[PDB]
This record gives sequence, C-alpha cells and structure tokens, in this order.
Amino acid sequence: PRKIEEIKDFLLTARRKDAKSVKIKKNKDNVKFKVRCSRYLYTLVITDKEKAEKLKQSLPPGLAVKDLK
Amino acid sequence: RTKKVGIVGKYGTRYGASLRKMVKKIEISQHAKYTCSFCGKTKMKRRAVGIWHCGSCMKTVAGGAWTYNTTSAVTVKSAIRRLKELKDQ
Amino acid sequence: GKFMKPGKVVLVLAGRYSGRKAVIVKNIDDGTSDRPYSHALVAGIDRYPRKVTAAMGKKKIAKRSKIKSFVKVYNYNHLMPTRYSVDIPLDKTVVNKDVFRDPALKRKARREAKVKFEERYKTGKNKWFFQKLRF
Amino acid sequence: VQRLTYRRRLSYNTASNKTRLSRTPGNRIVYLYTKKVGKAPKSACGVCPGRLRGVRAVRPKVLMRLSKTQKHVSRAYGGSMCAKCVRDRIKRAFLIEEQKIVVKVLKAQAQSQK
RNA sequence: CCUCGGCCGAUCGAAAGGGAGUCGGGUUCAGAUCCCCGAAUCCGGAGUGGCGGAGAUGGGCGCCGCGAGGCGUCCAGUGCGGUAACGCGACCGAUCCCGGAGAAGCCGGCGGGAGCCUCGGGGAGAGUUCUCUUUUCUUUGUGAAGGGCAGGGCGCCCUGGAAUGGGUUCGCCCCGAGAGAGGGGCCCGUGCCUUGGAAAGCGUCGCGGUUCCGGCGGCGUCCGGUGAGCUCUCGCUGGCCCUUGAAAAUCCGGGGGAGAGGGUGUAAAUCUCGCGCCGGGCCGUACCCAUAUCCGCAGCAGGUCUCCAAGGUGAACAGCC
RNA sequence: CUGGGCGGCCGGCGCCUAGCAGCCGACUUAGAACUGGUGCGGACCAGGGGAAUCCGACUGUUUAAUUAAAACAAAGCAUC
Ligand SMILES: [Zn+2]
Repeated sequence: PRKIEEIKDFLLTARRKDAKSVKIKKNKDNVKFKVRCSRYLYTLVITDKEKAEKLKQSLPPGLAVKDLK
Repeated sequence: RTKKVGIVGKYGTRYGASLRKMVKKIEISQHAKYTCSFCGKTKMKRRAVGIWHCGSCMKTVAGGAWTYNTTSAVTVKSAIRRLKELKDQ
Repeated sequence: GKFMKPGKVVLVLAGRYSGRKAVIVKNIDDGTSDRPYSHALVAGIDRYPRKVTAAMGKKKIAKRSKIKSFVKVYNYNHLMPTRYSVDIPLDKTVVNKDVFRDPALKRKARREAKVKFEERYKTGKNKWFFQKLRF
Repeated sequence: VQRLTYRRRLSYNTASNKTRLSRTPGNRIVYLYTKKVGKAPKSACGVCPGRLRGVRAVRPKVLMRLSKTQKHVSRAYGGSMCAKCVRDRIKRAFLIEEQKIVVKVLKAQAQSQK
C-alpha cells in the first residue's frame, strides 16, 4: 500500500486505465480515498470535510465507487 | 596472589612440578604482546603456532612456535647477510 | 618555499575525481571565512582523450580527441602536487570561486576549461597531463 | 502464557530455521521466519579489517534486484576498494613512476658521460 | 570461414549444510502460510519499442522582433552535488582481469531491542460479601511489503595539535601512524508512528430473521512505571588452541576500453528509475510421533531425534503447591 | 531526573560553589527493641568425620547380558 499526500497525484492515479475502484471511508477524524490498482492500493487521507465532498464530485466517471458504510 | 606458580596456577596439582615449571616459561612468551618492528606499537600477538599478527598495522609475520623470534632465526639472518656481503664485496 | 602556485599539476586524492589530473587555477594558502583551511580552485580532466593511431581516420581521431572537464575547490590534503606544470591561459573571469553558486556559470567554467584543454592536447605539448594515471 | 509451534516441517534449530515473535491483528503471537543477516563488501586491499561504506548489507541473491547506486560509491574502485587504499595506490603509482623516470635519466646521463 | 576458449573433466551424494520470493482475517466432520477475502512479493518473458521519466536538449556569431521571443550558421553535450567520508531516480559498453558476498570454531563479560513476568491507575464482565475488602479473577490487537523517526554500532571524514599526559571500560583498551573538543558520513534498523487499519479480530450490552446470515446495532479496545529478572535476538569486546574451526552452485562490485549513437533533431544508441501486460509446470501435504498408530511376537514399567515453556517458595529448568 | 538572577529577553543590576530545593524509585545489607511451652535452613531441598596401610599419578576408558578394578589408555621418559 502506498500513501499519496497530494490531491493532484490522486486524480492522476484514479484516471489510470489500471484503476479498478475507489473506496471512500469516513472515520472520526479523516476521510480516506482508496484507489485499487494492479500493484498498489493508493490511499489519500483528507482531514477537511469541505475538501472531501469536493473530491467526490471530481472523481473520474465510469470508475466504480463504493462507500464503506 | 601466588608465591611461585604464576601463570600455571590454572593447572593446580594436575601435572608434575617440573612439567608445570617448563610450560610456565613457554606460556608467558606465547601469550605476551611484543612491540611491532614495523609500526612501533606493542600489539604483536600470536594467531597460531609460528604466526604472529599486529592488530594496528595488520602485518602477519612467520615467527617461532612460542616466541616471536627464535635464536636460530637471528643467527641465520645475520649469517646470510655476511654471506651476501662477501659475494658483493 | 611555497610551491602550490597557479599552473601546477596536481593529482586528486579523494572524491569522484580521485586519480584524475588537474591544474591549480587559484590558490588560497590561508583560510577564507567560508572554509578555514587551505584550498585551491582546480580545473581537471574527467574523461581523458582516447589513444589515436595512424590507422584511424580523421573523423575517428576527432571523435576520440574529446575531453570532459571539471572545476572544483579542494583541500590541500586531498591534492598530490606534481613536478609537472601546465601553462594554459584559463580565463580567470570565467573560472572563479563564484562559479559554484550558479549552475549556469559552472557550465561556462566547464566549457572554457574544456575548450582550452582540447587546443593544448591537439598541439602535442604537455603529454603527461593528458595521459590517464594507471592505478 | 501462550506457547508457540513451528510453522514449517523443519523441527530443528538450524541456521535456516531462525524465527522471531510477532503479534497479529488477531491478538495472537506467531513465529515469523527471518532472513539471514547480510554483510557489506570487504575491501579488495586485504589489509582493512572493516567493511565498505555506502553499500547495503544484504544477502547476495537479493543484490541483483537493487539499483546500481545502492551497490557502489561514486569513485574509482567504488564498491570494491576503500577510500584510504585507493588514495595510497594513486600516490604509490605516481611516486614509483616518478622514480623510474629519475632512474632512467640518471642511467642515461651516466652512460653519456662515461 | 577468421577471432576468442584450462572445465584445474561425465555423473551421483543433505526433506537438519548452502539456496530469490507471503502474510493477516475467515472457512471443515475431518484441509490449509495450500481453499475464500485482502494486502504484497520473487523469478522469467515481452522482439514487432506498452506508457512516462533519464540520456537531453546549452553556448558563440549575427538578423528580425519596441523589447520578449523566433530565422540562419558554428561548436558542445555516454548526468549531477559534497573539501571529504559519501550522496541523488536512472546515469552506455564486450572478450579479458581483480575482488566481494555465499563462507565459518568454542567459551566468557557487558550493552540495545523484543516477548514473558511484575507494579500503579482507568474501562467491560464475573466471583465473594456471616464480617471485612473501594476488593479478587479474566480481558484491555495491528501481518508482510513501503515511508518517516527514535535507538544501536562504526580501525569512516573535516578542522585542530595534546606532558602538569589525557580519554575511557564491569574488564580492558586508545592516541603526533592524530587523543580530548567540535561538526559531519555510513550501516543496521525485528522498535515507534504511518499506508495497510478497522471495514477486520476480540470484550461486553441489545435487536432480528431462521440452523445459518463473517446477520444488524451501541460502547470499548485506555494512561503510565519498573528490572544484574527469564528467553530469543542484534551488537561490542576479550580468553583458548602443537585443535585455527567446509565446498560448490548462485549473485554482485570494480579495473580496462575493443565498440555503438547523432549531427543540433526535438534527436540517437542506451537506462540496474517509476508505472503497465503475460506466466510459474512435476512430486509431498490427512493423522500418531508414544506408559495405545514406531521397534521390542502385544495397547510390553524397555528403547526412539527436536521446538515453545506461566504464578509462589527458593541459588536454580532442584524438590513442593 | 529537573532546576537554578500569556510567553519571551536588549540589558550592568544576579552568583548554584561545606551541594541546596523539588519530584521519582527498586532491590538488599547491617544494627536494635519486643515476642512465643528455646521453637525457627520447622515441609521440601540438603557433605558424617579423623588417624593410617596397599595399588594406580591425576581427568578419561573397559568385558551391551554376573568381573568398573590395582586392568587399558594417557602426558613424560627411552629405544629402533
Ligand atoms: Zn605493527
């Protein structure tokens, strides 16, 4: 598993043709966006809910999205 | 601590007094550290029989079984120098 | 007396260019506040030209007569002074101590020492400076 | 106190059966089999007792999946010789060659004058 | 057809020697690091370039462009930084040569890390309450592989020049062949945080359907202190030896420079860097492992190689509970 | 272990100096009083000793299934 610290890098990873799904998890302190690729599961940790809702809207179309509720 | 046994006190009474006395001289010389003639530091220990090593300049020298220099070696080295000098001059 | 004058050939004892031959451009026997030890700015050869024989063509000789250079400051303790001396007129305004703060200027100092060395190499003088030390 | 068992069919405390204790997310203690400790390269000079610097101490077969920078130092005789003996051979090569030129000149001048 | 070229000879020989690379959770009547879920990894292949990044895109002479920035010509460019130790994501190269790792005894003494034990509190459940005891018992996680930081080690470097000798260990031991002091560098990092990760596991309290839903939900999975303690492991440093404690596959680094590439393109050869695509065949695997699955005519007080190892007493892996 | 004249600090103005104050902590040793029907390493664990003689120097080994010994080996000595 790889940890990505930039939103721009996360969008690049999500738009890879290798990417299979985006799993959003909500915790008590942060929201984690996980993109599953061939080799690594890339996780982005966001501590602001305002930026979290923005990322959901900007997620690439067609890519499967699962909410871990 | 001891009167006369010295280093061969590790053998107790287990061998003869004369055998312990003879090995006393050899065991002192075989475990002593000598001054290295190459670097000048007193670190010339014995690796094995006939092998002497310096732990500072990392020089290994062929020497005696228990002493660094045998008397036969010193005489031969001095004699070879005399024979070489006679050949040259 | 002193012998670490400009023009002397030195052997680099440490670093990347360990074993390479260089020439003292400027010498600072005292300590600058930046570096309190004695040091010298040198220009040297990173890649020596390859040997050329009468059997090679002109294009091959030209391609094999190319020099890669380096410009550095060295502690004297990392230099081995040599009796040999090379008087190449390196432009002092291009080869300076200030060349190290700016990458662009470093390329200028590298290119100038490169060009001068190629001219001196082709003329056949200072044969020792352009041979690679075999160690 | 929980007691452990081997995870493999080798029941002997050999050099290839070394293990360590790890606590799992299931709150259980299990054995993890450990790799042998690697050693960094020893200098080609033959006189330096210590290992070389700047090279990873790994087992030899893993060495082929590392990059070259992890296996060498940026210097002549980089990942095979120490800096101290590389310095000594630069000076030893230069000074012996200097003596050879001096000897040749001395014997040439002596021959010419005699 | 030239050039190179020693097999210092076939082959067999270890389910405890060497030998790349997997670990958490769940699942059976009986399997499981092998099945399912999840997260990784090694080796091999990719020719007809899989995509990026690197190589590798500068300088001089002028002209136009208000000037920026473009047109022509010429010359470079097989990377770069640090005084150094060495560092950075790659950073061409054959025959040949040198070296390393694999690859080394036994014993002792110290130190680091972990597991276990211990002590003080906070939760949840349970036991006792004839009298006391704010008590007694249980339980109170974060795999590999990456990233960062502690911590340990260093005969690694730079300044500098020490006697009124100093530094220092339990012991030693160290220094003009460079002490102490200051500042750096490297290796290991099994520890901590982090991605994995709480979604899972466990504890406890409830609500469902029906024999099973990895059902659903609430709360929690906390804060500290100790030590010549035991075990494992990593280090450092010694003692002993007329005893010096494997070999080979396999992998890597260096020396050299025979070669290859392209003339200024937005380019070439090349790349041990990042990601992407395909594959990994054959055999073993149940269970006993012994006062009943083995040998001794048997369920025979005999024999048969190992691993883990709690509390109290106490020198103890003694005996006793 | 920490400290030494809202938060800092430009400063003479302070002087920690028979090591002072506060906080933290584990394991022992020695001495004393008292006390029991002198019983207490209370179980468990756990050498009887001395004077001599013979043989072998010692450690080691041996007839598995009647002999563990003074037998064998051993270092040392000597000979070929
Ligand atoms: Zn010496």
